[PDB]
Amino acid sequence: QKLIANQFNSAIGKIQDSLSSTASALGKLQDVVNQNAQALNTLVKQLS
Amino acid sequence: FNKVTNGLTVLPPLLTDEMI
Amino acid sequence: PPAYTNSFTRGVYYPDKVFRSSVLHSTQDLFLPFFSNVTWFHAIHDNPVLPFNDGVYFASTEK
Amino acid sequence: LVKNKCVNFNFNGLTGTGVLTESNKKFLPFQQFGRDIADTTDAVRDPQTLEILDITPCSFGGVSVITPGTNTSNQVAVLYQDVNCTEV
Ligand SMILES: *[C@@H]1O[C@H](CO)[C@@H](O[C@@H]2O[C@H](CO)[C@@H](O)[C@H](O)[C@H]2NC(C)=O)[C@H](O)[C@H]1NC(C)=O
Ligand SMILES: *[C@@H]1O[C@H](CO)[C@@H](O)[C@H](O)[C@H]1NC(C)=O
Ligand SMILES: *[C@@H]1O[C@H](CO)[C@@H](O)[C@H](O)[C@H]1NC(C)=O
Ligand SMILES: *[C@@H]1O[C@H](CO)[C@@H](O)[C@H](O)[C@H]1NC(C)=O
Repeated sequence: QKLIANQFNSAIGKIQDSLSSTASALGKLQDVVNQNAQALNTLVKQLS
Repeated sequence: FNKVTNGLTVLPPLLTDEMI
Repeated sequence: PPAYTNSFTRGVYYPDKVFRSSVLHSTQDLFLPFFSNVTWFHAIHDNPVLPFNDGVYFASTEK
Repeated sequence: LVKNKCVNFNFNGLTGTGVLTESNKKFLPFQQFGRDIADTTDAVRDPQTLEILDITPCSFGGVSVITPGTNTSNQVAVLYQDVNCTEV
């Protein structure tokens, strides 16, 4: 039980730095937003 | 929440990031 | 024998009256293509007549 | 000039419609308009007396109707989407 607790806990910690120093971990969510904005802009410009 | 960045609107989601 | 030099980044001019902010705006307008060679002159013992072509840059360096 | 009242306007031939307001942002003395990412003419430098105005859309926003079924009541509430409560 005790060992496993740590292996859990440490594995928790790494996740943070797998994030905090890396934005590209969110690539999916990051794209969904872009493609949206990427539409409207392309849509807006069509006014010109 | 850090890692993320003419009639056009944005409707607020029903749920909100307090509820979510 | 006019001896060139490398135009580097010079020659960018506000094409219009429009303020903008923090924005990348793309424009097609007569410019000085970067890193071209610039014909280069002096005052020494140096002002011929040069064609206007499209339109012409110019400069100097002075005391 | 009129500020904080939706107006058509023209400046030096620039024509647009909005809510003219004072703004802090500073120009370069030869620059005239503002713009934005979307090429939406935004700031304007007041030609007679130099100052940085703004523009702003008017309001727009939709009207929506929140009702229990007419089978129940004819009493309805109306949601004006995204406007400060002034105009209405
Ligand atoms: C089973 O594996 C785990 C890790 O895969 C071992 O735990 C590490 O053991 C070393 C020494 O053997 C320690 O220095 C590490 O600190 C331990 N890890 C943690 C997170 O505390 C464990 O010893 C292994 N057990 C056997 C019997 O091989
Ligand atoms: C610039 O000058 C150098 C040396 O005279 C020459 O090698 C080069 O081709 C020239 N390029 C242009 C665009 O004049
Ligand atoms: C809908 O209307 C009918 C007749 O007017 C009524 O019998 C029924 O109860 C109504 N529905 C509800 C949910 O009240
Ligand atoms: C509504 O307008 C008033 C004008 O006095 C302003 O103080 C307030 O912040 C505005 N509120 C919203 C939600 O727009």
